[PDB]
Amino acid sequence: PLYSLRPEHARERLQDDSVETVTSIEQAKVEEKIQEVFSSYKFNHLVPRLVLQREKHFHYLKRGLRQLTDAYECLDASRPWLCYWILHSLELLDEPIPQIVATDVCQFLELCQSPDGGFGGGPGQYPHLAPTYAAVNALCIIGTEEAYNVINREKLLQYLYSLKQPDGSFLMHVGGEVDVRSAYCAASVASLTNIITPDLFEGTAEWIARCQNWEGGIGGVPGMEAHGGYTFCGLAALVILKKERSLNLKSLLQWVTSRQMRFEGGFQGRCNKLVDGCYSFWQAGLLPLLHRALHAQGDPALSMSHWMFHQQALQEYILMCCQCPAGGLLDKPGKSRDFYHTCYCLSGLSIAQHFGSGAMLHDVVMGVPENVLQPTHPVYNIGPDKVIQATTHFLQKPVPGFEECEDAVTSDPATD
Amino acid sequence: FLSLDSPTYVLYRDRAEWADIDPVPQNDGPSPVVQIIYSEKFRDVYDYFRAVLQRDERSERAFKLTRDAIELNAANYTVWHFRRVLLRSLQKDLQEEMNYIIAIIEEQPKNYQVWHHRRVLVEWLKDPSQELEFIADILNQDAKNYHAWQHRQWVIQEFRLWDNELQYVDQLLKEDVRNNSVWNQRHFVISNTTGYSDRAVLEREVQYTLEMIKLVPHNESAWNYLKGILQDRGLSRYPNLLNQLLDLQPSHSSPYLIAFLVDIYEDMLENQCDNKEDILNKALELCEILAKEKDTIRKEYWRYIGRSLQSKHSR
Ligand SMILES: [Zn+2]
Repeated sequence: PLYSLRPEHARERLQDDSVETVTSIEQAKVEEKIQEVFSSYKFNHLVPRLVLQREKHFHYLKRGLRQLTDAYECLDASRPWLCYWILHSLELLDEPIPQIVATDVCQFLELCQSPDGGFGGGPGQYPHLAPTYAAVNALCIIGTEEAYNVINREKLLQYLYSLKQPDGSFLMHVGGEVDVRSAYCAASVASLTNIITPDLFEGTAEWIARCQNWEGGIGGVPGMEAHGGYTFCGLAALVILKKERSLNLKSLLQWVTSRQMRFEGGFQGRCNKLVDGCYSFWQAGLLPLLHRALHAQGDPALSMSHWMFHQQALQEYILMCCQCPAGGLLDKPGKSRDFYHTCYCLSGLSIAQHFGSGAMLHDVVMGVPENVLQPTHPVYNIGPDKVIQATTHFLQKPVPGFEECEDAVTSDPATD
Repeated sequence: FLSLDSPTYVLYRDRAEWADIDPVPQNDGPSPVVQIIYSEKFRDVYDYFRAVLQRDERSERAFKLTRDAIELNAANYTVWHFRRVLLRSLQKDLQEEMNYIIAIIEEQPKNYQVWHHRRVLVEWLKDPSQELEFIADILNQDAKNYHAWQHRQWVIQEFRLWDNELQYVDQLLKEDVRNNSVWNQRHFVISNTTGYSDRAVLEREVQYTLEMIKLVPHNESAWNYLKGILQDRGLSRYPNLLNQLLDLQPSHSSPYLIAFLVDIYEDMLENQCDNKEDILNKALELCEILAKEKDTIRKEYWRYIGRSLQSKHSR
């Protein structure tokens, strides 16, 4: 039957060793609520019940891509994110993007681009690496020439330089701070547009490697607790820079896998914290990355059909507990229906459904076959077809460079 | 001053003091996408913020305007930046601003922008005196607040305030021994003070962790810390650890304990142990026990492990 419904599954419930703390107490609560949801599917069935409410998701997305309620006022400095979240979800759901919105997205994003490089949270806002990453991803999802042509490549390079620090890290923005995520936004955006100069990421890989902590996972800055969001950015950034070996991959693999909740089936962001739909991507996204990494190093013990996590259990968690009746996906039952979770629960679901390593391909689609999502690139989190398309286009162009930096050193007015 | 919910709140477009400036509305283009339907109050404040920002006006009025703008969207990094630029230009009272940010953080403890700003005020003032108390309070609301922990680590490193953190960590661990954030802080303090190579400290820690594991055998944090401080040193090199672990197997087992033993045997095999076969078999067994019964969610990982052990320690 379904992994989560099996009789023995009740054995996977929290054993608080009779020692109650806030953590166990909150964990038990989510497990009780989740069990209630599990029971429902065990109880009733005559027609297939694990179904991705595509229809309702599409309505939510199609509307959001155009107009948002003031509930979104709090994301007024995150508009290119809304564009990415939405367009990626649609892409995963296999909904084509009409030429009119495609062009409107492009034009809006053009308005979000700082004249000195990068993209801000909205028109006239200072550029910032998070919205820069989103904007480039969104334009790549659209994938037309009009979309590509929006990005001022020369200025974007200049902008990355303005944030690049001597120790290898990058500021989120001018006058901002650094974290593994900004390093990831720079590497993602620089590689897709083909603007990686010899020194752009100097020291970056070692800076990211220092973020990996005692748990095996990666914190936002050295010394910080291992966190799924940062760990994904860390490893993804190193894969782009071809420096994954800078990390202790073994303690990393052991850490992620431990992040899958035994009862719930979904992933938590940090050890001893609650399950959450978005981590279906942040955490599960690591497995295809680790799979590539280890495989390149010739690891012979690798599976040729499955990622190193319970693909089935994650899909069950997503389909049974992460869908909203009104449309959109969630953190967990009755918790956080927004475009962010819609994007990530879907991205995670698609990772859990498709496996590929070299020539080997093998899907695992729980519920109705109709549940299959288009595949997502585990590094950039946009369609693999879109990654290939963008890079091939940007590789037609030469990497930008500053000529004044290459000419002869001067020192005397006399020689003019 | 005038709160946005005050019955007497006045829109900026109706304030005498702002009559000289023309607001700048946001241009979303002829056919917007992801367009937020802002309230009248939000769009009014931001129309004036755009006018103030555009002319880089460094005034007391522009300073007060940014407080409303932040109220409306405390995630707006452009507004936060401009307010700092104004704090400097107007030589504003930074302790006054510290009072402001203290109140705001207590309201939105999870907003990054808010902690970043407090960090700036702290370097500017070069005064970390309020820091540890304040963060402790916030951590009372949520002892796992990522941003609060990050700020705490920054204040401690920058101002070298290591003296009492290990005690603080001991306090919070009693409050909740499952708080992984606190187990991490423990590692942060120790690796930054005595370090772990001091065999006496390492001994203190392993013993401490073992007693912790004994009390709450299913708390993953303790297991993770234990492996954390010894993994790099070679798990099999500690014969007395292995015997104490096996001694837990009865009334204190868990998939963690079993997993740890697999690590020990994995290491033994790497270290070219004797009775290679006896060890590989003890490993592979625990691996199947984990894949098929005690840790099935990780069946894929454990099948990989067992497979790796065979791949390099057989025939
Ligand atoms: Zn979430």
